[PDB]
Amino acid sequence: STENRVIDIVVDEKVPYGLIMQFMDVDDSVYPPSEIPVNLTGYSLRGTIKSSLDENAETLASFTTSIIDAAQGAAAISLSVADVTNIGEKASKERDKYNPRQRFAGYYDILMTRDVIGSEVSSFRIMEGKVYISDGVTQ
Amino acid sequence: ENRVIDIVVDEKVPYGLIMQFMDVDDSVYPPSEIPVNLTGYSLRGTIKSSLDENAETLASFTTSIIDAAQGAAAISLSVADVTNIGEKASKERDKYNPRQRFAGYYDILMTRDVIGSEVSSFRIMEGKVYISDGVTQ
Amino acid sequence: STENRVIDIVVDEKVPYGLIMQFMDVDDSVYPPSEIPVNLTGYSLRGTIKSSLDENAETLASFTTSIIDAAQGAAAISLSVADVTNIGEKASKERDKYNPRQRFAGYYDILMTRDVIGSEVSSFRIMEGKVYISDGVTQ
Amino acid sequence: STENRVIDIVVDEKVPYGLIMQFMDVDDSVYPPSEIPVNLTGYSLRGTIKSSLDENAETLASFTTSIIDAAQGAAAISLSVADVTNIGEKASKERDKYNPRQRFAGYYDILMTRDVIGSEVSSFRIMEGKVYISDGVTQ
Amino acid sequence: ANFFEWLGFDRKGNTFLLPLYSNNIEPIMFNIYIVNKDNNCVYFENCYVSTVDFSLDKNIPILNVGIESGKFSEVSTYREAASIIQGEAMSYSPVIVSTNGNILPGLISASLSFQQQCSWREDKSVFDINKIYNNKRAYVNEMNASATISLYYLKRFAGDMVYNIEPETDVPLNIRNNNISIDFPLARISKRLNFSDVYKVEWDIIPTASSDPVRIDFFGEI
Amino acid sequence: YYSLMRESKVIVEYDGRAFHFDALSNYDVQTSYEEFKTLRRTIHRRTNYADSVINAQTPSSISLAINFSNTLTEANFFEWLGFDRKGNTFLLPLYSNNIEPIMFNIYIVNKDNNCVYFENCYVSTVDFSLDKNIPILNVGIESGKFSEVSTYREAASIIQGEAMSYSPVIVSTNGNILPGLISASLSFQQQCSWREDKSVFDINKIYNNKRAYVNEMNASATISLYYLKRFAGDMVYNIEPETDVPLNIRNNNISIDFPLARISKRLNFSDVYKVEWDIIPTASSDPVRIDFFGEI
Amino acid sequence: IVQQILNIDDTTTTASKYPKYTVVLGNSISSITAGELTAAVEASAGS
Amino acid sequence: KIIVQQILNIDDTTTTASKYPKYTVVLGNSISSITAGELTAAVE
Amino acid sequence: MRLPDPYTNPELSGLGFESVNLIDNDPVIRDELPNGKVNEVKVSAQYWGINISYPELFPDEYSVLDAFILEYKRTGGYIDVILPQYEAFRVRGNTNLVNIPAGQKGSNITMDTQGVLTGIPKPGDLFKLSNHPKVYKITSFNRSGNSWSINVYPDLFITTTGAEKPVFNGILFRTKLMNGDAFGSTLNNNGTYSGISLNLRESL
Amino acid sequence: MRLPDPYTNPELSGLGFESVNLIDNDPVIRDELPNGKVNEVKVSAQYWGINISYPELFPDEYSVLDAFILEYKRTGGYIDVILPQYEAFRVRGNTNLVNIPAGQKGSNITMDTQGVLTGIPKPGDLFKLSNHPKVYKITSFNRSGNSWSINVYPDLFITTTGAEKPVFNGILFRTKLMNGDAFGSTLNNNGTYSGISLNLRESL
Repeated sequence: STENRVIDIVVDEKVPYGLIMQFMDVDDSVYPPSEIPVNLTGYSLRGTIKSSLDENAETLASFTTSIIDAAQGAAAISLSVADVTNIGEKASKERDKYNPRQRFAGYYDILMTRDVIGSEVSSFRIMEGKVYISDGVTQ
Repeated sequence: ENRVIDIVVDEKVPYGLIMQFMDVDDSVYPPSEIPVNLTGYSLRGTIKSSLDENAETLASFTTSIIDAAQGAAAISLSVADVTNIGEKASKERDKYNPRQRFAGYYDILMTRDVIGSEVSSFRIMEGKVYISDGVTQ
Repeated sequence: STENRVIDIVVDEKVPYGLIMQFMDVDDSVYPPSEIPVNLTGYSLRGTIKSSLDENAETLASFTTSIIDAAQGAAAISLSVADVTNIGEKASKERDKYNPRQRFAGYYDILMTRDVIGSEVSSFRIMEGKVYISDGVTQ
Repeated sequence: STENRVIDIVVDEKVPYGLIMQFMDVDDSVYPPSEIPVNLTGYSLRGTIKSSLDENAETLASFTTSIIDAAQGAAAISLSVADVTNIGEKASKERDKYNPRQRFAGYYDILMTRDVIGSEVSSFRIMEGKVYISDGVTQ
Repeated sequence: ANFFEWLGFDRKGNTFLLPLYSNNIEPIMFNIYIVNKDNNCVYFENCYVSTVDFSLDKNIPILNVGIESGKFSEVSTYREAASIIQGEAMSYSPVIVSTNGNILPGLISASLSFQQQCSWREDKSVFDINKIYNNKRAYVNEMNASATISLYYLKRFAGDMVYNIEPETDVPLNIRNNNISIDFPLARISKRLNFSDVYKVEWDIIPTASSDPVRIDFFGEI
Repeated sequence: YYSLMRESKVIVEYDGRAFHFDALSNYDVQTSYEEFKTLRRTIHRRTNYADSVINAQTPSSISLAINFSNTLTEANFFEWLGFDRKGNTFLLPLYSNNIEPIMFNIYIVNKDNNCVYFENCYVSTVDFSLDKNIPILNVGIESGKFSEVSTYREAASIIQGEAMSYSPVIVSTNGNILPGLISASLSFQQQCSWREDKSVFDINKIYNNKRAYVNEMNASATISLYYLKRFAGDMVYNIEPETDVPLNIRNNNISIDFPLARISKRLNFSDVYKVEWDIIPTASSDPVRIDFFGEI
Repeated sequence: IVQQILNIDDTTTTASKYPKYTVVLGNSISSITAGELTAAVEASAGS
Repeated sequence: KIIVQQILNIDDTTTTASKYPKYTVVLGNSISSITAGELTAAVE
Repeated sequence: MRLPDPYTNPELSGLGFESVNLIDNDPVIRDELPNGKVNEVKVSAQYWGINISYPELFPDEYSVLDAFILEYKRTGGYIDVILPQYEAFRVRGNTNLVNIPAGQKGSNITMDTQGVLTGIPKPGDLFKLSNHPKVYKITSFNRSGNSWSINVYPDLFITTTGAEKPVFNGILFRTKLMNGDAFGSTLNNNGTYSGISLNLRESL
Repeated sequence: MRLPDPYTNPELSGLGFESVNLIDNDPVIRDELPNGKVNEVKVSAQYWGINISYPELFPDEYSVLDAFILEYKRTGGYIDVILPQYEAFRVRGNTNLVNIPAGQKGSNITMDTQGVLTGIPKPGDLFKLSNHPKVYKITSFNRSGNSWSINVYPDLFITTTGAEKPVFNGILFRTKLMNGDAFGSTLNNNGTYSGISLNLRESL
């Protein structure tokens, strides 16, 4: 299927954020294709948000990251409320005509590494996109 | 299902809405579901005239857990509250179907107050709210 | 048919890059094809990237190269993060509306030789095309 | 007819060039045709590339030429790197719209002769065309 | 939206869903007046919806409906209706197509159709001799939801694979205007290419057997 | 990067050589995939979501419109169609040793490596008329497989040259010229069928057609004339169908000859009375001839 | 071969809300690279 | 009468020309034939 | 053994019936008298015939069915089946609390519900007695307070012992297969089997 | 002595079976008793029948077919057949290290896999014993660590000597051509042969 690496994100103001993800290897040599939980031992995650692709563009936040269930391929990433406030302050005023509650805020990437074999490491850009803040009237 | 839910209120009549939370697991088919224990959860919300952080408030819900084991909760407004909205909503009475009338935006939070002294929040619903004008007392 | 020598590559910035290539004879004698690894003993690979097809164009990087297995017939080429970072500042500044991260970088060209001469011929152009860089916001 | 003697070769810069040719006699009076390698003994081959058909045009390079395994009707022809680079240096500047890597260089012609009078001491054209250069980046 | 409700979507406020399997046998019967001055009115007694069909093709989106009706008569009067009146037209806005929030480059059009294929049960009997006869009941044969998309042919880089011709499958697909949204949670895509003066591609869309309920939403302009 | 027909290019590859038909006037093409689909209604569950799979590429038709070119390269179309060749002369063999039609291969090329390649093809029709207009040659082709590809074989000396100048048609029999011509139209065909090869071995693979067999060849023509008579009682230009007529048709640069032919006639009482001749060779006829001549 | 990542909003630790998305990464996280060389080195040193 | 020809590679040495491609080069960014589980077991 | 179906293996969505044909077989001697009388006499058992057609099957689900059928052949057991359209509930309750007087015979049953049951069966519902495999059809029902009376076809094969319990839901027919000696399947070029169908017979 | 096919001759793809029909034949004698019992008695072997159909054929691939069939007729040997739908390698390992105890008979096999094998069979897999040409079909399987057991249809045609080994892969039916006594090919003026089909019955 389509090799989509790209997903946009919608955080919400005044509220902490968290995302969980589950890794499965799928083999289509036999039908229907077989889906298997990835043993997530020894992997690690990073990622950062900044206001533009530019090489000088300032960082707005970085993710807290943790493994959740290594035998089940579960991991999670999150942002504290203070980070969310910084996003909301820095973000655009411009609104979006499809949903006026959303405001553009920056670009993100959750670069992931494996260090499992031979004590030597490798890294790849598993997921990428834009991030928006949704406004909230409840404080 | 998204977070987005519109609301319509009735002028000069008290308003109340009920919900219950459940877990789901489709690993059993047909999909299993079980009411979520709500013990310790609590709710908040407001209705305000605009998404602008400067916008004025119009009303605040009353809300209550009604049965923790059935996982059920309820929200309401009195006629005094609704009256306050009726006084201040927009007046763009539609030329062809005039009863519907826009009032503002709302958001409802719940806080999982719980043992361990952690707390976390997540927004359950968010949308627009309309009045329908009330010809009879 | 034609050789399909023309291939273009995309490099994810701020992350190491590597490509592996295997040389095989193939005999179509039976439905599961009789493919055989070519012996790569005493061969070497060269390749470079330049900003334009010209006598004095700028040179951006030289590939790191090696043979992983002379009998599985496998050679590999790679670029470090330092090289690709040197790319990312000199590639052009245009961005597509639907694909803002992708930037043109240059032209590339892979050349193979025997280490001890056959003399009648000594080398040949394996493959060529152009290189794009994908901007990224983590380290 | 000129329709089927003609083959537009494409050389490529900084690398020597070489061809191998098999001479088959055939008669399709049986289906599939009867076919044999021509015994090439006592023949020899010539040819050159010049920048124009005009009688004053420059000799850009002479082929290296050689029969091999004449009983099997094989022969080989080639150009050195010095030739390829000189023609690279002397061909036209105007890059081809479908393939900007390549440029026009000139015309060529291969003719062969009998060096023993057999039924004839005579010569004939075997292959014709024009030559294009692919530019190239790596040394 | 009541047209979709009568067509047999299940309804959740403004949300509509196809049920993956359906408990109906008869389609939802309903009744129609055509009214004019001078009591000059006509009445169609048993009817069902057979088709709803529209496109977002760079024009004010117009919704077609196909209906059948089994009986008619002329009549002198009609039921008044005055509060349930179709209001003002919504303002124009441009279509978007997306997959997992990837926007799709170079749109030309999107066209949708939904169906409720049915057959009338033939009931005529020798008891009906010397009487005029009508159809009275029909049974649902099938439902369909399907769409077409037209695009200009584009590629990111020559060796790319993501925008090839080959048919993808299990694509999640989302189509919207400002005021209308349609979602296929998983879909199968046929492709056809046309070498017109600018190369054009048509995608034929269908849900997969395992796909979840396709969703439709409406939003009112302020 | 978009693409444009106004700068598209077509290259034909055969015999390990390549032909650049530079003087293309138009072309039209489609591509499609076949799918198997079932809805599996079931009284346990009246499923509404169909189950379906894509299996095979459809055999594309191709259509071309080409102007006649000095240097005559388009004669290779007749050569591929299966005429025998003698320099510039072409002949129908009265009976043929082929079973498979002559397979050949096609590139469609454009800027930015945006190229397409059609792998197995055969000619099904060649068709043209001399109807008081620059004679345009249509071709119908089929192809059994396609794919997109990044590159193409160069071709530069085998290029279709400049267009030949206009000239008027003549029709004749034994050197009698025929009065009052209106038009002549010709068609030649190589009717074929693909052999369906799909097997349970192909399950979960995409399938293509790979071989076809020749069903028939045809050569036929139509002529339109004004109705004329020499004197009222004449017999030579009557309606009745002649047979065993030797017939010759030419321009300045092209000649066609039927050594013996059978003529149907149809008459139309349009405002000026018109006659159509339908032409076909007789079973005993010798090889029909075609010649080409280059303008100076 | 390809590998599938499901991702979904986290509401309260270990509890999650239905709105779900899928990433389809075109190469398995298990597929190796030049690590093959150093693994062969250390296996040979074990030998 | 007929002449057939092919390019002279550096690896093929010399041999009669042929009416097909001989060699194929296959490219990838990674090896799918080896799992981390295998390679780790092998080292371990 | 229970025939697999979309209740037992809901993921095998193709495995439900595309059509069924429940046939009554009622062997009789018939004679036609010259006076125009027709005489009929009931002898031997009435038995239900069932024809089933499946839709097209993918290979996996086919292989599951094939293995089931072969396991039946190997064991020599019985094929158990439940018709879904009758399966739709009407009566519910603890049927174990119903009590049936012994010695009832002939096509009328009476019982005391004690008021435990809820709803009532319709004509054309299925009915079964817990201790015997035969299935009966309800021709009519009569309430009188909590006592029920039912007229069934065919007539009862056995006198009530007084220990029976009724069963209105989940009724399984016990059957034997008539095609088994020559069963065989065609792999269509598209990768499906077609015409897969069964002629089942009750057996007592 | 395989029937030639695309895997053996990918150049001659026309030899790919257009569609195949696999039939069980289980000759049995049966009656229906007036009390509604069914009773049946088994004698004689089960056997697999296969029907094959081919499309239009060109002369080369046809000649290859005839060159095979006439070699078979002259030699009086057997025709080996592969059956692609079952070509899955879900079980592998040192099959020839497995021990089957002697004296197993009837329809259940138990094996000591000695922990050697990896993967498991599935219902509907084919199964064969190394020293005998018969093809059986798996009805059911169980594990108890290294010990396996499988219940298999039809019943075993032999008593185990203890020298047998299982064979999970590459099973070929051994068959001969019951149609073959009136075989022959139409030749159409297209230059193509038509109307070929084969009826095969296993033979031991």
